[PDB]
Amino acid sequence: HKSEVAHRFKDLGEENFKALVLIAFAQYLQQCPFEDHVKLVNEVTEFAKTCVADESAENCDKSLHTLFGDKLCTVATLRETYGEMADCCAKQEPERNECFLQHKDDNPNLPRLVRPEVDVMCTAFHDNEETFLKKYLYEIARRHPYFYAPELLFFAKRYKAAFTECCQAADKAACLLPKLDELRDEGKASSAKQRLKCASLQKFGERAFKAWAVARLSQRFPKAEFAEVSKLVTDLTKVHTECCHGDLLECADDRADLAKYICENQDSISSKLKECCEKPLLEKSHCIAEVENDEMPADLPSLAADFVESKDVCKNYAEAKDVFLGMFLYEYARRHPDYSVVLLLRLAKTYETTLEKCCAAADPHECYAKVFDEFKPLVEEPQNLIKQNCELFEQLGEYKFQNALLVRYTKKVPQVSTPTLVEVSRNLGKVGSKCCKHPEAKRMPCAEDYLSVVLNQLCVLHEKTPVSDRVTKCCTESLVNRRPCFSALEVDETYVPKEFNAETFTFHADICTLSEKERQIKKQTALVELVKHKPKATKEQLKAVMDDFAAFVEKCCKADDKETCFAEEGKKLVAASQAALG
Ligand SMILES: CCCCCCCCCCCCCC(=O)OC[C@@H](O)COP(=O)(O)OCC[N+](C)(C)C
Ligand SMILES: CCCCCCCCCCCCCC(=O)OC[C@@H](O)COP(=O)(O)OCC[N+](C)(C)C
Ligand SMILES: CCCCCCCCCCCCCC(=O)OC[C@@H](O)COP(=O)(O)OCC[N+](C)(C)C
Ligand SMILES: CCCCCCCCCCCCCC(=O)OC[C@@H](O)COP(=O)(O)OCC[N+](C)(C)C
Ligand SMILES: CCCCCCCCCCCCCC(=O)OC[C@@H](O)COP(=O)(O)OCC[N+](C)(C)C
Ligand SMILES: CCCCCCCCCCCCCC(=O)OC[C@@H](O)COP(=O)(O)OCC[N+](C)(C)C
Repeated sequence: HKSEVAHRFKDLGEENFKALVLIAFAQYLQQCPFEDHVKLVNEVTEFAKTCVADESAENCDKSLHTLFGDKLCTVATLRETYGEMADCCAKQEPERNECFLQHKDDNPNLPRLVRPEVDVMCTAFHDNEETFLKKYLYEIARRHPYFYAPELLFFAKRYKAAFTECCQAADKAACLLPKLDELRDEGKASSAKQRLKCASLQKFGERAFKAWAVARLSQRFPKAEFAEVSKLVTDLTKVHTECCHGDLLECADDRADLAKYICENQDSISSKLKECCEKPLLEKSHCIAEVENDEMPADLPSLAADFVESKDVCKNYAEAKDVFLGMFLYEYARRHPDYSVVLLLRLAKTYETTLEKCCAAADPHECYAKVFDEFKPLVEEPQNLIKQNCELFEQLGEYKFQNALLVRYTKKVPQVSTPTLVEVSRNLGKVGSKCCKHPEAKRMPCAEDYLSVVLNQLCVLHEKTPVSDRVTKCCTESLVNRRPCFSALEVDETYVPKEFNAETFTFHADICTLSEKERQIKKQTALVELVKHKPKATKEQLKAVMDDFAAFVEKCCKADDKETCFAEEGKKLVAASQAALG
């Protein structure tokens, strides 16, 4: 109201306010050191309490943008370090923040963050909790200027629980390390989803995003009326449009408004919200975004009575094409939360193609009469892929399932770099382990979720250093045909086997003494290289070599004087294997 800075402080609480201010600043002045930022926070934090005490103290009435920009233009070395960015300081408000927004750098040349020894962390944690966690909150925000501030903070608090528990378990690493790895993965999937959404929204336009939302909102709020889902689609689209654009405050107000609109109408939306709706403003929309689907209305009819039988199908359709198609997505989606969102859209695109071609022909009813039959194939291709992958995944276990994917893809696209094949087969291996333990009912949404980030990462890496037109064809295809396209890739027939190279297949004892999450990578690395050198090798001829290599690794690691065995026995594979596939 009179003072936006005080209202934020009374609303957030000192701790949250302090952490969000650090992130906000870390995201713009990425080259300042941690101690400069702790300095700002405290100055901004003391200034805010001035305002909390009396909303009429000087400057307390300025807008957050104006205050944030002024502080920003205060940094003495702004020009020295940021060049162009400092010229933003010569502008008037609306333009000035827009100017700062553009000079934000997604790829700063900062050194990767090296996870210290569990022991050094716990000790740092115990001796200086605040600085330990704040320093790392800073290191993460400066490296991710677009990661939405409050979610970044929701991750920070989970890193805090992780340390507070594990750092007294005596067998610390067993506790902490798995928790940290589970966190990095989420952190990465969340970040990659955000970019995915923003890039899709511009690569494919507002309509395709609204169709995606209708589907998603309907599985999620199946008892809501189509008019309520549409109102929520409209708002969800401004939110994402404004959050993609990047301005943290406008993005935060849009999300809060939506959340408060959702909580003021729970009855009209979902019976699952009462818990998310009583939480602090800071956590509200995030919680809602995470909510479990509401139980569907039990007895619901076939969509047949409104989309194929009833006269006026072409009439209600012509009248407002998208609204009608939206209703069909709504009715279909809400009946199927077992479906992935993109499947739902495959069906919508199918019905749309069919009403078009048909409504403008002899007998509408007798052209489009057989539309629901076209859904069946579409609905099982992914269903089957899940029955087979989760079953293959139970015979072999995680790591061998990863290896089976490794051989599959390498053959489909041998041109891809080994590090990319290895990291992709590994992550796709992790998606099976996750999603597969799930019941048939929640499996497809699970894999869609994860596959799209994996596939976009693979595409990005590929975009820079393009190496296969086919990957490229699948990568610049409709967001809906992406996975079907990759699943369509067949063994590459034109590929000429790679020139053999001994170095690549030579091993040493270091690997008897290397860690699991590191031994596997070299094994997986050589496996790929193996396939690339003898693509025609068969399931049996490969297993024979893989079994030899495992008896070759064991002999030179077990009951032996080691080292010399590896070059001796080693050359007795590179040539024995080389002829059992020659
Ligand atoms: C995210 C907020 C944490 C506060 C910063 C200090 C405490 C956090 C604990 C640090 C984790 C130590 C292990 C480690 O550093 O691994 C990952 C590093 O490569 C940095 O990346 P992550 O922090 O895993 O990912 C950033 C979190 N994201 C993905 C949500 C941005
Ligand atoms: C006011 C709010 C109301 C919401 C109603 C909007 C819903 C209408 C949806 C029509 C949906 C038909 C299904 C479908 O067409 O989805 C297509 C998208 O997934 C598009 O992916 P892209 O290749 O980027 O889009 C360009 C090509 N499309 C959009 C024509 C398929
Ligand atoms: C010495 C004078 C210095 C003046 C500096 C003070 C003004 C600068 C203020 C910068 C604004 C960034 C920090 C802040 O005040 O809050 C911004 C974020 O916390 C907004 O997030 P919230 O509104 O908590 O949204 C979280 C809930 N949502 C996401 C569902 C909306
Ligand atoms: C997890 C990301 C995709 C899931 C689909 C988003 C549909 C979720 C619907 C929540 C319905 C109410 C939305 C809400 O009230 O939140 C406003 C939002 O911005 C919530 O964000 P979402 O689009 O759910 O995604 C969270 C942000 N991410 C996903 C881009 C990281
Ligand atoms: C470089 C390597 C090449 C890449 C190969 C991509 C192939 C991955 C196919 C993965 C199969 C194992 C995962 C699984 O459990 O499958 C689930 C799917 O088959 C079903 O997902 P869908 O509903 O089709 O998800 C939508 C597909 N989109 C969103 C990616 C277009
Ligand atoms: C053309 C020239 C041929 C040269 C021969 C090199 C071929 C080797 C390349 C890949 C090797 C096979 C990769 C693989 O499948 O990993 C083997 C693992 O499944 C098991 O191997 P080991 O570590 O010996 O067994 C222990 C299993 N662990 C992991 C539980 C310890």
